Amino acid sequence: ADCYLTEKKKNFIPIQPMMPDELPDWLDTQDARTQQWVKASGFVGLAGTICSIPESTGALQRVLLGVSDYEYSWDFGGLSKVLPPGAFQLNRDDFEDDEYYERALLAFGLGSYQFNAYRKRSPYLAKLFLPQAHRKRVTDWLTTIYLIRDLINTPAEDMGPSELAQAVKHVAKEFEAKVKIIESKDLETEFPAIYAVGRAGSRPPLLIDLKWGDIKAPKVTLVGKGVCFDSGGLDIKTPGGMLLMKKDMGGAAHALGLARMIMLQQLPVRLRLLIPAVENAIGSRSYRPGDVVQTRARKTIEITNTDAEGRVVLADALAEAVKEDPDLIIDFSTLTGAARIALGPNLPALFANQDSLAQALIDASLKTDDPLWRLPLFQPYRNYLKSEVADLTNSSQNRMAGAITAALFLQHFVSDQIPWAHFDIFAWNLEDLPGRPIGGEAMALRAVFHYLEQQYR
Amino acid sequence: ADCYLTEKKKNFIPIQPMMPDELPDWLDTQDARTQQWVKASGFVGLAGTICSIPESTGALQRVLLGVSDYEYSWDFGGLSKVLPPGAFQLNRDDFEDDEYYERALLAFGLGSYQFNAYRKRSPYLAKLFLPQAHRKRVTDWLTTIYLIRDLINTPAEDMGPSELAQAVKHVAKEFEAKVKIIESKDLETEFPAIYAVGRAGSRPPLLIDLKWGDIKAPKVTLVGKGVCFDSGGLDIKTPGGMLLMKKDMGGAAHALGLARMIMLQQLPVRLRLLIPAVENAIGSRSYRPGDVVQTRARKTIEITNTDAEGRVVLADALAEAVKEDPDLIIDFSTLTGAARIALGPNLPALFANQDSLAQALIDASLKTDDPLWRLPLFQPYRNYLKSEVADLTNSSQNRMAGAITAALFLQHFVSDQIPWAHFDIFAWNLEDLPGRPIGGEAMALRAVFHYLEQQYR
Amino acid sequence: ADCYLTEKKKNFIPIQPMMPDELPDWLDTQDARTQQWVKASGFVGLAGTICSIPESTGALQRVLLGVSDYEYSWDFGGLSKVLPPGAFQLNRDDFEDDEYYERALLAFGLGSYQFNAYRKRSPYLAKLFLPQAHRKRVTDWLTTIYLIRDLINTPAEDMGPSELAQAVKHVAKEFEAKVKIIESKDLETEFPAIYAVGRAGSRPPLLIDLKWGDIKAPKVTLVGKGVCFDSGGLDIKTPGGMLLMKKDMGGAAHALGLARMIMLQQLPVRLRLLIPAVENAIGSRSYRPGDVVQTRARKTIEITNTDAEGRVVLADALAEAVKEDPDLIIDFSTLTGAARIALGPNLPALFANQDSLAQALIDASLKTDDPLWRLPLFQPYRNYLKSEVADLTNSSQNRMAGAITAALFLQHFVSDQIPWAHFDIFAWNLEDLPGRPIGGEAMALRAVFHYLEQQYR
Amino acid sequence: ADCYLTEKKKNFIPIQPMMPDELPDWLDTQDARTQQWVKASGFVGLAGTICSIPESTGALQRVLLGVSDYEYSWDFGGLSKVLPPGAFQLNRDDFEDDEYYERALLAFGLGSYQFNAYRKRSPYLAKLFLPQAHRKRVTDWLTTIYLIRDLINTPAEDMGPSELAQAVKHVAKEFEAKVKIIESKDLETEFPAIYAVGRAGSRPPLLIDLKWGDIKAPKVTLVGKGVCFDSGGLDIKTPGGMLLMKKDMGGAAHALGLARMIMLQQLPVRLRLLIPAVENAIGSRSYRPGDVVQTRARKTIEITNTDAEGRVVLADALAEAVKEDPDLIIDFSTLTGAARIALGPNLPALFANQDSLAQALIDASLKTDDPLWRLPLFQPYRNYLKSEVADLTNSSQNRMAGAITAALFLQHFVSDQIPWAHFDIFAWNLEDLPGRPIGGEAMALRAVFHYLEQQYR
Ligand SMILES: [Cl-]
Ligand SMILES: [Cl-]
Ligand SMILES: [Cl-]
Ligand SMILES: [Cl-]
Ligand SMILES: [Li+]
Ligand SMILES: [Li+]
Ligand SMILES: [Li+]
Ligand SMILES: [Li+]
Repeated sequence: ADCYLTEKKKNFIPIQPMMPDELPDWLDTQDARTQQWVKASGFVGLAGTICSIPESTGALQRVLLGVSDYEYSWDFGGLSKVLPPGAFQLNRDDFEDDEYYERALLAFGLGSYQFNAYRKRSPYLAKLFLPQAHRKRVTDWLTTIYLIRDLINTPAEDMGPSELAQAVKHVAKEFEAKVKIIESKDLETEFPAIYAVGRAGSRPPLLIDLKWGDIKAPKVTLVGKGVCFDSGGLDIKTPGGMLLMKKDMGGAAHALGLARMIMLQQLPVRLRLLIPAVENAIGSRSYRPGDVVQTRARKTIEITNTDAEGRVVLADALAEAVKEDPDLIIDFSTLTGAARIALGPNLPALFANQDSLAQALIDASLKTDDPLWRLPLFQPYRNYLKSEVADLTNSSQNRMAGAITAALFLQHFVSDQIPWAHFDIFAWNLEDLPGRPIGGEAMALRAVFHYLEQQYR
Repeated sequence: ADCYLTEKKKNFIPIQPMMPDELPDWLDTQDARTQQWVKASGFVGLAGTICSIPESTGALQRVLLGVSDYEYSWDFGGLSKVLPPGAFQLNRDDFEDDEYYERALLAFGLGSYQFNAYRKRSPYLAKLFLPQAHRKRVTDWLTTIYLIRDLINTPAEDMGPSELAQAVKHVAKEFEAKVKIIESKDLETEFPAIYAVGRAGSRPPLLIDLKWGDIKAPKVTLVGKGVCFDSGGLDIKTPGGMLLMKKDMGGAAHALGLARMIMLQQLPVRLRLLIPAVENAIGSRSYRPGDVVQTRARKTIEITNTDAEGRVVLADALAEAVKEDPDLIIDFSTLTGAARIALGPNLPALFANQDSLAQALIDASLKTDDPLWRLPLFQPYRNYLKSEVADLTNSSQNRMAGAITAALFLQHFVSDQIPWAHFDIFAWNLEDLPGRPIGGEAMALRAVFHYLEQQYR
Repeated sequence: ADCYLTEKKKNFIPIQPMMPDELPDWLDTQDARTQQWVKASGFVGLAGTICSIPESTGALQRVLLGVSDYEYSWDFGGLSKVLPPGAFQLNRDDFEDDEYYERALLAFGLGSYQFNAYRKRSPYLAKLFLPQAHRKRVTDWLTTIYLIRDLINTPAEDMGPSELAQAVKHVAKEFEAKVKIIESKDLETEFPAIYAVGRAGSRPPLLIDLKWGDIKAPKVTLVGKGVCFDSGGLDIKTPGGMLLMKKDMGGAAHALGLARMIMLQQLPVRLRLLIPAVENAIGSRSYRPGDVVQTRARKTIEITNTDAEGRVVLADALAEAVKEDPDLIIDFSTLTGAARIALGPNLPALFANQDSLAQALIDASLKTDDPLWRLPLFQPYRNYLKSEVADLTNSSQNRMAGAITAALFLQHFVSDQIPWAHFDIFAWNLEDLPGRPIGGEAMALRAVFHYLEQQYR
Repeated sequence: ADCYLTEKKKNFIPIQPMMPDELPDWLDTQDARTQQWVKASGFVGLAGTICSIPESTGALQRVLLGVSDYEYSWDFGGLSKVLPPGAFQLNRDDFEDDEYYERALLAFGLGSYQFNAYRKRSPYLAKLFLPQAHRKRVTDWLTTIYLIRDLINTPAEDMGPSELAQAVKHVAKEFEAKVKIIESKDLETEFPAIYAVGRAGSRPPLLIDLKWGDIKAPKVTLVGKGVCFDSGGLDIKTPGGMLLMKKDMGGAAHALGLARMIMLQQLPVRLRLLIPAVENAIGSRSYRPGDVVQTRARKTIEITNTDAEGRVVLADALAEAVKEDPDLIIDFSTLTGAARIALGPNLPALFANQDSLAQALIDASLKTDDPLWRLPLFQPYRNYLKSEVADLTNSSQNRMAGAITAALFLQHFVSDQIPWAHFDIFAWNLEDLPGRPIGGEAMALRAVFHYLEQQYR
């Protein structure tokens, strides 16, 4: 949180949003030198551009930031990369509501992110004042998003199942949450599907199970796909397909981040977090096409694609989650394969077995401007998962309906009587955009958290 | 054998074959109600269709089965899937000879097959009377074909080299045949080519060697390719190519099934069964392109395709078989690669080093309606197996003549003075056809067994 | 060296080079029978053809060899394959200079090469007299080239890191050079990049470090890529691409061969030879796309292609070489991928960080007729190696400039103040050409050695 | 040329290059306000960054431009995209020599380029003063480079053979050069290879032949590949491979641009420009693999790749050029296929049949900082062009040595006695770099022109 300043002072440099239509009238309120400079600079209010205005001394008086709209917020994410050095401040009066003011404060922080575990990088020299009224909420979100980005960005070699388990225990200690790690023989017996997928890796598979909160409160259970590296297994990926696969544990990072926000904000729920943590490797012990994998739910799965492993490990975590008849289950899973990204990289897919839940999450998406889109649990496609040998296959007969297929698979492990939402996310920025550096990224969480606050407070 | 009834009774429901041309005259011999019903039902004798005819009580009086011809037999294979519940019987008088009657009885049983090791399935409710005169032969064949289907259908995870060895020992116990298992260090020294192919798998390679019969009788030696799973090795298969690879031990299943029939029927031969049992895996210990593998025959093989492994392991089994100067050697091997299936999936390829043997097997094929087709050991193509480093390569320079190439490779290990037949089989039903459920399948065996009975009785 | 004779005699059969233009005048100097025979034979001096001329007894009098030019030399390489049996001799007077005479003597020997470790081969029956004045130089070169060919030709199974280390120790003993082998834990700590690449193989990685010569002499350090087998790693090669990969240690063979010539000829230098020896394997422990590998130079490398492993292991050897501030560093590395072979298979690429060195090597290439061609360390392409996570990536963003990219990568590990030459070589004959049998081959060494003799004597 | 100002005035805004090391001392010479502003802005001299400094009025006083070095020049190319509106000027005293001053002036203009034939674009608002002493040279180059960029950027539909011929005639009129267009039946008879390649297109093929200059002066003949669109023909390209193929006439654009500079600068030569202009299309009339194409040189070419068409059409233009025994022939051809771009996209390949010519062009490259690199006409690779049917094939047997192969093909049409240089160029900017907008680009020309001025003045 060193991109922010917390001691209030009367000498910070103001940053003011501006749109083209308001610039002429605003200039009329400024002195001669300011009017000449803004005109001489060529600044006209284009989104993402800035105009650094000098004092008569030559020091910086103010920075104008062109915005797409006064309620967009992400334009503020680009500030660290363009701002001159200094201590800056935003003005509450420049925003329609405290909510947009808080989003701008957070966007600034998100755009200041640099993953520096493997190379030295010069930190940005612009810092922003964070008012006490918004400090906890902005800090809680920034630190949680930074954690998600860090976990996804860490190379698989340094972020295997053990390291993921350690990260969960680190988060748990801050809130005295309890963590159980299911490994080796107990995993092999109790969670056979997690074991089958991860048994070929040099780093053994495990299940992370965290609990927190009042035992009398409604049970909210979060599940996240922790495939630390996905080679595809014997159905090996192409090089282009394998290049970003350190991110196939993005669902686990999201589930852990959401858990962290719930604990930071002390939501009145009984929280449980389940993360199957494995590597989908190629080697002498690899599970094979045609193999039948047993499950904790006592269903048999015929493996028709070793690279559709995420849903297989999630099936066991879900079977465990449902035993408690929780009030809500939410899972986060990363998408793999160019064709399965039906909604593109920046729009998480939502599946839900109950319409009220789906609609409430859609409403939350709009309120938070954290996009998501519902896809269907289209029942006729269950036929694509038909097996002549086992209860079902893990992948479909065709290259169509990939996303729906995975979600329908998981639905076999969750009763229609338990409210359940499944998120398919990309968890990565392919391009450098304001507030969104190339690499791991958090998505859907603000929407989900908003929903939880509305539902449980 | 629970699809059959063995206590003869006077109240079974008759099943009668019928062709369109005979239906009008047959109807003239029936009562009014029967004539009205057959006409009202729309049954006209189309192959595979049935007409269930009621008694005046509403119980079932008879079932007509449309047949392609009165000597085709496989139409009877579709009965379990369409018959109403009950105890049925065929009539010997409806067939030209006891041979067609027996084939119909067997086809019924073959179509009643359900592989249920991994899912619960409701058994068929129609059963057929099996007359005492045909009981042993039909049972012997049904149980042997079921065994072949079961072994092929079992996922590789549950059917590795050890499990295959156990299956052989189970069959051996019934006839007090002797079984030797060559493993680990002795295999590494004595059968280096079997070891090289299988050394990368987590389940180690072995050679199964079964013997039965009078030591004074003619030696018939059966050899079967037991590649429990074929990933292709470092020359990895495509996903479509690897999907059915649990079946790459189909040759071993066939050789074991043929051995079982020989023992059940007490053919007067000295039987030996040799099965190299391995997994062709990808891992740290995988044999590589360019590696030179030593053989039991003391020939060197340069590996030019790690996915042409079946012939490499068979070479050692054949080198062992020839040492005894047997009267006959027959090998069964499964085909891999869409392009190598020159005769399609339902027509086994036969290669033989002696013309009399090939012609006799062709004759047996026609007598049993168990199709096979001869392909040539075309000597000029030996040049395709030329190596600059070793005695020969294991695969050819081009993508043509795949089948011939494998057979010519094996011929280097078998003297022209020892009668030898090599069968390339697909061992799988891609589609659900009457009497032939999707999955593992037996082929060529009835023809081969007929030949053996004619030759050795 | 059994293709040569060392006891001088007056009854050897002369082999005489001939071009079409000189044949008519030469024939005029011969007897009637010789003139009739040469005309009757159809010999006209075409390059590579011969005319065996009889004595009146029917024994062989002389052999004419058609040559492309009197200074080409390689036509002599085809002699062992066409010569009748016997003891032959060349005539010094048939050559412009002793240099061409010596090249012809050597070419004869090079064309007599047969790799017979895995199959029996009949040796050639023609032998050539080697005069005492040229015996040491021709023998030194022939034995060194044979060694290079043998190491490259040996299948990877019989030429892993340990076997390569043993070969180096065998060469060292002859000259009492010292050899250190860096393995296991010390390698893991001190040469982490060599370890990361080779850790997945069943045969562990190591670094071979040989030293010889007067400690007061100029330091010449040779570095060679010893990838004993390259599967490509998780970014697995195609079968066609993996077929010749036993040759991916060709750079190590070249560096060892050059070291051997330096020691045989007692060049007044302080020689050091560094060979990273590893297998780039696929298995449970394989390094992955996205992994960040530490280096001896303390730079971080983001792995964007597991099949660009040679430069990664070389980086550690180079970082070690530079610590001594040597007078010269020369590395040899084999090319992988059809598209990276910009200069084709028979023209080694030279990169050098100092223009004088590059020009001197180019001059040496022309003097020795051992072809090489300079490619550029084009600095703007360093941008292709940009990483968002580490100091640099190991491979570029596109499929262009492959060779330049590898060389620029290595340049990050070598100061511009240390003269350094990097050779990208194919190290293999795809076709059987005179003096150049299919399989491993030595290239660039005569040019490099000539340069060293000119520079250090 | 509207990015430049030509009336000298005393009120232009100075643009001054600056490096980090000189900034502290420079600041010491400035007033208080300027020192405060430069420090407050965060400008430290990083290449490509600017610092707009205000006057006390708020108008712009000066712009500092960070440069990679004082002799690099391309940093000036980025100015139009970052400069505020205004009339600017450079200072001659800020450069080591008039040559670097002139390059900076030109780079500014090159970075102001916008291709607007198909969309409206706002022009840049910064203009630069162009001093009279450098006006002609800078204008001549800018207009010529703009022409090259425009021709390459024009979609193939609007830049077919006819449009290319029209562009040549437009350039010719300005200098009263003569132009002959060889079409239809005369082309079919006289230039059969140009006709064979282009006959399938809906826009017929032609040969453009321009002449200019004193008939007594040395003959310099320029040849350019005018493949207006390359589909690959029956050997059809992949979509990625065909996407930029409107640029396959880049060689023609280069040859025309070089011709234009020669005429603008009145070089004392007899200039001839030959451009085969065709579309390589797929349709009913497409030339085929295996077809033998006749040539103007009376050699036969067996077509082994319809997508190696550029060299086929160039062969006829070259055969025509050589008939006059010119003093020099220079051809420009665009590269096609990711693997053939051995030197990457930004480094043109030079081939030359005479060493003095190649060395002189290399020297010119260094003097002008217009990069090029020599590749070899490696004679042993002529064997790759062997045909069993015709005199030679148009493409090689392998996927290696692509560039060398094309150049060796062309060499069959040009005597070693005629000095000849062949340039393989990419002619496109894949990325937006300072002074180099995405799309068509000129390369190698400044080097070639420098050589011509040195050789012929
Ligand atoms: Cl990660
Ligand atoms: Cl099986
Ligand atoms: Cl080798
Ligand atoms: Cl164009
Ligand atoms: Li995955
Ligand atoms: Li196989
Ligand atoms: Li390699
Ligand atoms: Li082209």
